[PDB]
Amino acid sequence: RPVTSPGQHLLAPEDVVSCCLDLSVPSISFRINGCPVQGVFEAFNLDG
Amino acid sequence: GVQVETISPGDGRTFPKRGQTCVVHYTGMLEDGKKFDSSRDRNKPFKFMLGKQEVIRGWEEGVAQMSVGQRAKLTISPDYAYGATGHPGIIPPHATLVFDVELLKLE
Amino acid sequence: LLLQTNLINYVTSIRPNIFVGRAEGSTQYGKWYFEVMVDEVVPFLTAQA
Repeated sequence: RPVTSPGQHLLAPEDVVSCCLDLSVPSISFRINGCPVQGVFEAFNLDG
Repeated sequence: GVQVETISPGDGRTFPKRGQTCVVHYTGMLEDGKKFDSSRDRNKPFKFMLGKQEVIRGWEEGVAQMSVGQRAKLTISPDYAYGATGHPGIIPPHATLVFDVELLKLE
Repeated sequence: LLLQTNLINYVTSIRPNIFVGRAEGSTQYGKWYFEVMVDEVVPFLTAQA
């Protein structure tokens, strides 16, 4: 599912991906090179 | 028509001009996700001169917007593409085409 | 109808030994953060991306 980030590009050298997990919501979020990634995973199962 | 989405950036300065040969690698997929063509499997880049009409309209216009070193995804409607007649055996009628095109150089 | 053949690259997954979850009465903190830095990528080592 395409997601919008500044300077979109397929992962390339010198790229830093920041992954954030909030089990409470539950939500998973991403940042690209310190820039927000405009998409989230939520409402996912917590079985494990 | 042609919808272009940049997978990887190019130089951003060089764009194909009419009468200029474009050398590309491409992988061809239908909108359902099935692959019907790839120049990389043959290991030989595909060369086509802009404005001759060797390739379909979708390729002409989409590569026109591309740049050297640029990798892009091109979505081409049947009207641009082979259309109702289709490409027998390969492409069904009224098939939208998705292409992963890397513009290696211009010559 | 017919079976289809194509060449595909192998893929492998690597994880750290960190396991975090949510449960009632759990001892585990909910919010977690990590990063991955890309040193080298070869876009087309094979025909497949």
